[PDB]
Order: sequence, then C-alpha cells, then structure tokens
Amino acid sequence: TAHSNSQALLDLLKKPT
Amino acid sequence: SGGKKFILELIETVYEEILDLEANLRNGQQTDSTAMWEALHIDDSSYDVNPFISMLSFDKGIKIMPRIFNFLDKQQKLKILQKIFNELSHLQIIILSSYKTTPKPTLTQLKKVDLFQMIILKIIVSFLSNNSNFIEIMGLLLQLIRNNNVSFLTTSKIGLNLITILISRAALIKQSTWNEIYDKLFTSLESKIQLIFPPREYNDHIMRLQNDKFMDEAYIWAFLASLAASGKLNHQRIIIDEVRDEIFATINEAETLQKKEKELSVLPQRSQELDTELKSIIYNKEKLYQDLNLFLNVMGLVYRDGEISELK
Ligand SMILES: [Cl-]
Ligand SMILES: [Mg+2]
Repeated sequence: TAHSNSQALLDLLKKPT
Repeated sequence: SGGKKFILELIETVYEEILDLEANLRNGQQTDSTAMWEALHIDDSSYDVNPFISMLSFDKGIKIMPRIFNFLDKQQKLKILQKIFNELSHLQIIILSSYKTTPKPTLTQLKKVDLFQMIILKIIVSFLSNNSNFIEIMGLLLQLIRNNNVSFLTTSKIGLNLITILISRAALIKQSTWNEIYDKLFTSLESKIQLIFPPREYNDHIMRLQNDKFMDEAYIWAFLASLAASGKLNHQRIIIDEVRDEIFATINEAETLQKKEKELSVLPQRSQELDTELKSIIYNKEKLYQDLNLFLNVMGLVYRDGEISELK
C-alpha cells in the first residue's frame, strides 16, 4: 500500500549508511 | 568549426529576415517565412557542428528565439527542439553550466547561462504544454537519452531543468510506453544520481561572484521530486539510497539556520539590521524545508518538526 511503501522508504532513509 | 565570422554573419541574416517579417506583419502585409527558416540551417549537415547549434553560443542568437517562434508552424518548432535535444552535449551553454567542464565560471559566463535558461526553457514549456502530443514528448526524451551521456547533462543546471520539463509533462500527459522510456532514463542515471549535486568548491565560487551565503538548489529537488513521482517503489528505493547524504546535509543546514534564528530572536535590543538578518535567516530556513518537502511529499514523507515521518 501507499502506507507500507512510505514505511519501507522511511526505514531505508533512516539507516546510517 | 565553424567558423566564428560565418556564424555571426548568419545571425545578421536571421535578424534581417525577422525584421522584414515583423515589418510586413505590422503593416498588415502577407508574410513569407521561407527565407528566415532557410537562414537558420536546421536541415543542414555540411559541418562538424550544426550552424544553428553554433548560433545559440551567441547571446544575440538566443535573444531572437521567441521572435523566430512567432513565424514558425508546429513541425518547424519541433525540428528545432529535436536538433537541440539531439546535440545537447555539443551546446556550449551546457559545457558552461556544467560544474564538470566549467568548475570556475566567470560572472559573464553565469549571465549567459541565466539568459539562455529564462529564454529557451520558456519557449520549450510554452510549446510542450500547449500543444504537443504523447508520441512527440516521448520522441524528445528518446532523442535526449540516445544522443547524450545523461549523467553529464545532469551536472548542468540547463540540462537538469530540461530533463525535469520533459518528465513532468510526460507525467501529466497520461491519465505504458512512458514506463519503458522512464526506465531507459533511470538506467542512464542509476549509481550517478548524487552527481546532480555540485561540489562545495563550485557552490562557494558561485556565491562569491553573486555575493550570497546560500545556494539555490530548488531545481535539484524539483528534478528529484519529478523522478520519484513517475517511479515505482524500486526506483524510489534507489533514489533515497543514492541521495540519503544530501537529504541529511540539507536538514543539518536548516537546523543550523533554526538555531541561529532562536539565538538572535531572544536578544532584547533589536535594530533594523538585526530585523533584516532574522528575516533573511527565517526565509532561507523555510526555503530548505519547502525544497526538500517538494521531493519527500511525493513519496508520502515529510520533514517536520525536527525529523522525517510519514505524511498524514
Ligand atoms: Cl554515453
Ligand atoms: Mg510547415
């Protein structure tokens, strides 16, 4: 979903490297 | 080649032809743009670099472009756009606006870049929006992707802004061939997306020449907002992964401005000069939030108040 996609992107972005 | 004298004599001919068409039209007389169209040399391959492309190196050539478009039909205008896209890397304005080929542009070189941007991109936006069909926009993108190193074009502000115009128009035109064209563009950019951001020494050099303490990178985030917008989850993943450090560099810059604001606003005594500094800080702090959010919102993300979270 647009929610699950946004959460996947947030988690990826929030990784240090 | 060239040469220099020949191209300057060609621009003079173009000026003479346009002035005759303008005089005839004004006096309500019948106009014939054949001599003018032929003076442009669009359908000419007798030289190493096309004479019309060479005409665009001169500011006098650039300034008459809106007036030329007043006396051309749809297909003629399209031939011009196609020649420009087909030979983008051989356009000196791209070489001048690229931080790679021109790491230290002069103020004169920067003025030429800005003249070209406000004239040639206004002409392209006007033609593509009203009116150009799907097949034609797809054709211009394919012309751009096949006849140029796309990553080199993204190092130029004109190159990046021309790509954004094409992607954003394609995104509006369909309410599946674009999906294949987009992926061809994504292919040419993957592992090089960060190279759209000029190095710090280049930005410091642009700033000294204009006497400013902030770089306008709205166009970089507008390109990214457009690219993310037409992409699937896998494309958005690659974009986020490649530009992650640039997102956090922008946030650090905004948070540095946020703290400068708080420290100066608590000062009891305030002159008009401290008022000016605070407004300048607030303006730049808010510009960074807005530019980054143009990109993040597209993926349903938002930077507020101190962090990134899912857009409500
Ligand atoms: Cl290439
Ligand atoms: Mg015709």
